[PDB]
Amino acid sequence: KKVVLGKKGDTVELTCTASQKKSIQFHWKNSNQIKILGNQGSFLTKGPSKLNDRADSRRSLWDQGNFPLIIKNLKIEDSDTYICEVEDQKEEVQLLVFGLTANSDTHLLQGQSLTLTLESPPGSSPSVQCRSPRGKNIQGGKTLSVSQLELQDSGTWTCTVLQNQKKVEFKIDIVVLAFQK
Amino acid sequence: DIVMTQSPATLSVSPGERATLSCRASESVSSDLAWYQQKPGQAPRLLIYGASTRATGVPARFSGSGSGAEFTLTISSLQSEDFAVYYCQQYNNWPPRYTFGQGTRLEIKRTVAAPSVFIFPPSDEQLKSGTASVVCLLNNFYPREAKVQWKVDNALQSGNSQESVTEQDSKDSTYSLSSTLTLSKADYEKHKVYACEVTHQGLSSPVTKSFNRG
Amino acid sequence: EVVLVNVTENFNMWKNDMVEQMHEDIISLWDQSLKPCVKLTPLCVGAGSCNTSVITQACPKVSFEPIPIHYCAPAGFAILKCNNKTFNGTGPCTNVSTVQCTHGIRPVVSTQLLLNGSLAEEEVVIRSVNFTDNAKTIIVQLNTSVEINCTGAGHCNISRAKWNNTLKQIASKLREQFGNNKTIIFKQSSGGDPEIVTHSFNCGGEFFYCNSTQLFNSTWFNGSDTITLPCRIKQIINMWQKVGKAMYAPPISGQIRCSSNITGLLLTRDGGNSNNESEIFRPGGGDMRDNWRSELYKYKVVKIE
Amino acid sequence: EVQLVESGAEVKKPGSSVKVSCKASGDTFIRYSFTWVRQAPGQGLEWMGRIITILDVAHYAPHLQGRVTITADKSTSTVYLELRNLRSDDTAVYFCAGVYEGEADEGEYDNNGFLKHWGQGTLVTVSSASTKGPSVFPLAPSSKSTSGGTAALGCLVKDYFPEPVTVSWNSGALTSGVHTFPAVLQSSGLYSLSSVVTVPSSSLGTQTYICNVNHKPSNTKVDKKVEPK
Ligand SMILES: *[C@@H]1O[C@H](CO[C@@H]2O[C@@H](C)[C@@H](O)[C@@H](O)[C@@H]2O)[C@@H](O)[C@H](O)[C@H]1NC(C)=O
Ligand SMILES: *[C@@H]1O[C@H](CO[C@@H]2O[C@@H](C)[C@@H](O)[C@@H](O)[C@@H]2O)[C@@H](O)[C@H](O)[C@H]1NC(C)=O
Ligand SMILES: *[C@@H]1O[C@H](CO)[C@@H](O)[C@H](O)[C@H]1NC(C)=O
Ligand SMILES: *[C@@H]1O[C@H](CO)[C@@H](O)[C@H](O)[C@H]1NC(C)=O
Ligand SMILES: *[C@@H]1O[C@H](CO)[C@@H](O)[C@H](O)[C@H]1NC(C)=O
Ligand SMILES: *[C@@H]1O[C@H](CO)[C@@H](O)[C@H](O)[C@H]1NC(C)=O
Ligand SMILES: *[C@@H]1O[C@H](CO)[C@@H](O)[C@H](O)[C@H]1NC(C)=O
Ligand SMILES: *[C@@H]1O[C@H](CO)[C@@H](O)[C@H](O)[C@H]1NC(C)=O
Ligand SMILES: *[C@@H]1O[C@H](CO)[C@@H](O)[C@H](O)[C@H]1NC(C)=O
Ligand SMILES: *[C@@H]1O[C@H](CO)[C@@H](O)[C@H](O)[C@H]1NC(C)=O
Ligand SMILES: *[C@@H]1O[C@H](CO)[C@@H](O)[C@H](O)[C@H]1NC(C)=O
Ligand SMILES: *[C@H]1O[C@H](CO)[C@@H](O)[C@H](O)[C@H]1NC(C)=O
Ligand SMILES: *[C@H]1O[C@H](CO)[C@@H](O)[C@H](O)[C@H]1NC(C)=O
Ligand SMILES: *[C@H]1O[C@H](CO)[C@@H](O)[C@H](O)[C@H]1NC(C)=O
Repeated sequence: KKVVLGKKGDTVELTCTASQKKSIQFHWKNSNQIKILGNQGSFLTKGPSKLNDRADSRRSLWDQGNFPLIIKNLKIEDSDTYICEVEDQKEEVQLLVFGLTANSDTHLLQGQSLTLTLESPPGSSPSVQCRSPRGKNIQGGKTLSVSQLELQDSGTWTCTVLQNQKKVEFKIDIVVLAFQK
Repeated sequence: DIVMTQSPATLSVSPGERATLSCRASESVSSDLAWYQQKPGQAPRLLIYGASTRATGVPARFSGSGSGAEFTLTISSLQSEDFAVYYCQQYNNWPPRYTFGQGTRLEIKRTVAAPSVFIFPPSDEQLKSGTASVVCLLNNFYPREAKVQWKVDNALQSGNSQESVTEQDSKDSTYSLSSTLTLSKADYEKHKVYACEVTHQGLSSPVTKSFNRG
Repeated sequence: EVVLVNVTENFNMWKNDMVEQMHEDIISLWDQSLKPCVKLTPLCVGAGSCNTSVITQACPKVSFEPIPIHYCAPAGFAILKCNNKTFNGTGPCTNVSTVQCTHGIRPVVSTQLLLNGSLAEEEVVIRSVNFTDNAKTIIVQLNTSVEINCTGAGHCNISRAKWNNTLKQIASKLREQFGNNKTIIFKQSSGGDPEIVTHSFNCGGEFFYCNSTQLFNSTWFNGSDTITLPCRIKQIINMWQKVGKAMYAPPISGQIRCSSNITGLLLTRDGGNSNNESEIFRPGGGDMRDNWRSELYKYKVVKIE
Repeated sequence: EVQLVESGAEVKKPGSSVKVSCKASGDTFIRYSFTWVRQAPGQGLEWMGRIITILDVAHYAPHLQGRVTITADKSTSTVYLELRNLRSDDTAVYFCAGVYEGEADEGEYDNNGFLKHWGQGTLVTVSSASTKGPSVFPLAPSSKSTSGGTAALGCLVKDYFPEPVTVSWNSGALTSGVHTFPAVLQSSGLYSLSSVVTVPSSSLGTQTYICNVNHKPSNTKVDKKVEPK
């Protein structure tokens, strides 16, 4: 068993390790037995997978015994369990893709709100927690809100998502506007 | 060790006429032979490749033929802008170890023209520096070939001079050359006469220009 | 030589030592034959980054015209053959016998379509290590050839009619393997390297990559003459001997043409939980062992005494 | 068609190493192979080596094997030339050049040897000498002897390093009849050249002549009037 978290639009890599330092036959499938990736001799194949052109591997490691499933430009629908069938084994692993967004346009004024919304695949309850540049903390379920923004909040915010005891970081830039008396 | 060689080191052609450039190889090269044109102070320009295909933007008066170890570059009617240096390049071998010919200089041929010789004694400001440079100018002549001999007190010199030559003039097709004789403030102020003896095809006899130190 | 032996022998073409033998033998017939102007092979021996072994070498223009090869018994063994006209690699063979050497095998490296190979005697045959595993290659063997003509001009020709009739025979055998009430659909490759995506092969010493979509776009059990497939001759290819890359010199001949007999197919089905009453098949291939395996399925090396 | 923009002039001591670059723009970078070609002052073209951008493989000239390396960053469409253990004979203009190969991205590669696209070139001076502006001495008018209608006069630009220097007359108002000779390398390791012009002797005494010398390296900018006497 193994759980892996990925950022939306990012590039996650799912490893697979044989027993020897040879280049044997392998292939990845999803929870519904859909062919995603795999190899045929020294050539690479791709399947009817909805991740076709966004899926790949690293043939450079095959001779090593590693046949990773590298999924790029992550979408949340990619969340699911993937199996690496190699030399009669099944290295299974669950994928969870997250997305966090500030409902508003950074350029905000002192006194205005900031609402961060997280994108999570069905059946999955993550804990969110962002840190403003000054230290203002907010924790939440799917959405997070700061009712009144201070000038000291201008800058990079750090967010952390907790799921299956794991976590991922989100750096959201924000800009609060100053003014004169 | 494929070596390319261009026959005429310098081709003197009258404007409007044809010109044929030769390039041979020390070994067969099939048709992997290209030609390049280069104006002074500029990057080379590809004219022909594959021995005979004219490259984009290359007028039709330019044409290439041959294969093996003998090649030709024919320019049908030389235009003012066609005067330059041309190089061939063999790109046949593998691994790649491509080579260039030593180039052919295509120059404007005109009527012979004697030079205007001027000598310059070292400036007082330079004399102050602790070194005197004597300059001799041979102005607007043709052909390019010319001999220059410095003579101090009727004494032939050698080792202390350096000549420089301009590009062929784009208006009159003449060349100009500058010969410079150098010596420290000492040697100079130890001799009387300094002469610049010139020899050219346009001169019936050697023209000497000299001054007396002082 | 042949000697009909009366006894029950067991075969398994998915674990046939002879195949690996052929595999390494052919890889060698190639290496001494088709030489690249440069080949690149990975090399990430742990360390930090990855070093890439690169060879720059003589690149003579020649073609691959291998002579048929017969495999005889290696010192200390003997070759057994399953005389049964229709035997699918895995299982016991009743009508078996000892042989001196294999029949002549015309080694052909290619994908999706098996060329110049043996034909099935009775009906069409489809073999696999597990038809249930949608990830396993299905080796289809024809009982009737189908000429494929290709040119360095950019295409390959094939009878719209013959190919049609041959597909019917295939879906016939297929629905049989899975479901009578099932529908067989033939789609193009799902993707991957060029060599695998297209019917790839070497003609007149050049590497062809021909788009086979037209050959796999049909549904079964639910003017018009020739089929023209667009090819492409590449100079930079992915090696099949091992994970690597190779570059060859450009063609020197203006008249490159080859004729072959399609005698077998390498398919792969899109399993998944389609949960319909139809299976989808696509051209497969890549692992040249399946090619060797399509001819060796009827032999086995046996330690003799 | 791609445009080849090369890096600026280099000045190095013998024994040093250099890394000149070339920015390619206008087409698909990996669809071309690049070659470096050098030319010493007054000499022909010398092929140094070529790289097959797509494969990231490169081949070099024999006499050069060892201290040369050509590379390319497919991200910045830039080609780099590196020369180790520089020598004085390495002084030359380094030309970056390219040619289209086909759709390498699609496996087509004609492996063309000729060069269609070139760069402005990069001057690379290897010398033990140090940077320094030139002195400027006048070549006073020959109105001392020579009997005629036109006189010769100019300026002697001596003991400078490294190339180049630019010379104008009357802030560029005077150009007709001007001969600014190529520079010569004196045994001292410093360059020298003269800029001259023939002018109506009648123009003397009334028309003032000024040669403008500009030396980018030493940041020197000089002006010297040339009087009759
Ligand atoms: C392919 O060509 C077949 C016949 O060609 C045969 O081989 C060539 C090299 C010649 O020797 C010729 O005399 C032979 O008959 C055709 O039967 C076939 O239809 C062609 N392929 C197509 C278009 O289906
Ligand atoms: C077959 O089609 C469905 C299963 O296959 C899917 O078909 C569509 C929805 C594609 O976009 C992809 O999801 C699958 O290939 C079944 O639900 C259906 O009952 C079957 N029969 C039909 C209506 O074609
Ligand atoms: C290439 O890789 C090998 C093995 O990783 C390493 O020993 C070597 O230093 C690298 N570079 C050379 C010298 O080819
Ligand atoms: C073919 O494979 C099946 C699968 O078990 C096996 O029962 C049979 O013996 C094999 N050979 C025959 C008889 O076709
Ligand atoms: C095999 O070919 C024969 C004719 O040679 C044909 O009758 C048979 O149908 C084919 N195999 C099957 C049943 O698909
Ligand atoms: C056989 O196929 C099934 C279904 O895919 C699975 O057990 C595996 O792929 C193969 N293993 C067996 C049962 O031989
Ligand atoms: C083959 O015949 C025609 C092509 O000539 C094709 O349209 C049809 O699908 C096929 N018929 C069958 C099923 O035999
Ligand atoms: C040819 O193949 C390409 C990619 O392999 C595919 O996109 C296209 O649809 C095919 N067209 C033909 C010839 O059917
Ligand atoms: C379906 O297959 C036919 C060949 O029978 C092919 O021409 C076509 O491109 C495929 N799909 C379509 C209609 O594009
Ligand atoms: C096999 O292919 C050849 C051409 O390669 C062809 O002439 C011959 O007729 C084919 N054999 C059959 C099955 O007729
Ligand atoms: C066998 O197939 C090859 C392609 O590998 C072809 O060139 C040859 O002509 C075929 N042999 C026959 C039967 O003509
Ligand atoms: C094989 O079958 C024959 C039937 O005539 C029998 O005589 C013989 O003993 C059998 N041998 C085996 C396989 O044990
Ligand atoms: C092959 O098929 C025959 C019937 O045609 C059957 O008797 C035999 O058992 C099968 N395989 C063998 C030879 O074991
Ligand atoms: C193998 O033996 C069977 C049964 O004895 C026989 O029908 C068949 O013809 C034999 N095959 C051959 C010719 O080896």
